[PDB]
Formats: sequence, structure tokens, C-alpha cells
Amino acid sequence: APDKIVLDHAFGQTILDKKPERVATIAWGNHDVALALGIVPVGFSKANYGVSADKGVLPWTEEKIKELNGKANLFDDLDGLNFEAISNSKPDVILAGYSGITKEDYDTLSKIAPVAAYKSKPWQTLWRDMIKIDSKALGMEKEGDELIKNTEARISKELEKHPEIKGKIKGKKVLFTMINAADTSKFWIYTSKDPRANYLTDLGLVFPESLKEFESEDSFAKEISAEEANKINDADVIITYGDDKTLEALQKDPLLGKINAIKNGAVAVIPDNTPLAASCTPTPLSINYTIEEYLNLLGNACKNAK
Ligand SMILES: [Cl-]
Ligand SMILES: [Cl-]
Repeated sequence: APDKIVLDHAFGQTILDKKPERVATIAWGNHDVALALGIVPVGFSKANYGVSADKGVLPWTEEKIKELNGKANLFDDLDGLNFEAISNSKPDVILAGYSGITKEDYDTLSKIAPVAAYKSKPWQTLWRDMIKIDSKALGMEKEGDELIKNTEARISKELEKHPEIKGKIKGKKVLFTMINAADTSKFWIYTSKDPRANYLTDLGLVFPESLKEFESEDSFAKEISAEEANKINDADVIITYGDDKTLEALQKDPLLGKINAIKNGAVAVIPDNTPLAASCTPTPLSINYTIEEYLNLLGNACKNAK
């Protein structure tokens, strides 16, 4: 101020004339940026992964809302953007820095309020950039930077607190994947532009050279054939969502069982549909809530590497 706020994103530019008071957010995580900055959204998207849709809000989010003496104002939008609900919240801005909105979505949303969209591609926003984009739209760029620094300090503290884990995982080559043990003919590898993959580097892990082959500006994950399985023998550890049958199934799999990380038992299985699984695409609030338990799980997997 007196400068307007000018946001550049995938769909052009958004201009705000002053700092927005009523904040709506959509899609994953963005509400946690507002909340970590001390603001209770006038509405935000419902969740049903790691929480029942009946509650509709993840535990770290609910806890911050209660600290701020607010309440959860949820858009009934599990089946897609609910434009009427958003419009009824009377927002001054819509935060969508990590999201999958289309141009049609963007145009419809912009009729309601200024929209902070992602920079280039849907679902390709790392956690620090989600904070940068979302906090700029709030006119709180400096506070967003302070939040990033504080979140980085939390990560560092948790690592220093458990030196054996930090030492075990440091420099280990990792891939975050989605593998369905019931059909291993194809599986997914999350790319370096996906926040759940890059978060692993914040913890001291690194990507293997094999990831570069699968990289593509066009998406946040690549579908890999079992025929290509051998390419990822350079991973020391693999992460996948799964359950209590996943590791055993993969080790007995006649297509993937020979892959080094799998053969060695160096597989971090993130229990499906839990708050921990939800937290793997991190937000400032989820990190503090889950980092000890995530590092413990990753550390235990890395013990089996080699
Ligand atoms: Cl979402
Ligand atoms: Cl606060």
C-alpha cells in the first residue's frame, strides 16, 4: 500500500486494490496457509482423505481454527467446485495457489473475487511456493516469508532431535510412488515438481538419477510400466501409500519383487486414508503435526537400504 497487489499466474494476472479481509480458499492445503498466518477462512474446501467427510477437516487444520476461536466453514465441494457456496461466503479473495483449476474454473471464480492461481501447471506447487503465492494475495508476503523460515526451523529441530534418523536418511535416494499391489502392471512415480516428492528433500533425502527420465513439465506424476521397473534399481528407498499387506505383496510380486528397494524391504508404507497419508503433501500446519511420525517411518524404512 498504496501499491495494488499484482499476481502473475497460469491464467494471466490478478489485481487487488487493497488487502482482502474475507478469505476463501479452495483445493488442498491453501486454507492452512491462511490459518498459519492467523486468519480463519470464510470458507474452504472439504476433505475426505484422512478424515470422514462428515467431519470434513483434517486434525491440524481443526486445531488451528480452534486456537483462533473460529469455526470451520466448509464448502460442500467434494464432487467439484461449488460456485454457489463460494459466492455465498462473500469473499474478497480466493486462494488457489496449489490447485487443479481449469481456465473455465478460473473465469467463473474470478467473477466472484480475485483468484490467486498456481504459476504454471495444475497441482505443481511446492509447499514454500504455495505459501508465497497464497500469502502474496493476502498482502502478507513478508509474513509468508517468516512462516517459511519458521517451518524450516521446525523441520531442522525435529531432525536434530533424532540424530540417528537424520543420519540414516541423509543422502538416501528416494522415490515417492503409488503402487497398487493388486495390479503391478503399471504404477506411478511422483515427479520433482510434486510437493510430496520435493518435501522428501527438505528432510535430507535426494532423488535418484532415474527420476530425471520420468520428468515432464506436463504433470506431477508419471505412469510407469512394470517393464521399466529395472530403471529404478538406483533408489535406496521407495515410499508408497498402502496397508499391512503392501510390503509382503510387493516382495512376492513376480514383476516388481526383484527391484532393489523392494527386495531389501526398504519400502516406507504410508497407511492409506490416515492423517499421516494426507500430510504427505505438506502444509505449514501439517508439518508440525506429523513430522516426528513421518521421520520415524522413513527412518525405519531406510535402515533396510542396501
Ligand atoms: Cl483438493
Ligand atoms: Cl497466529
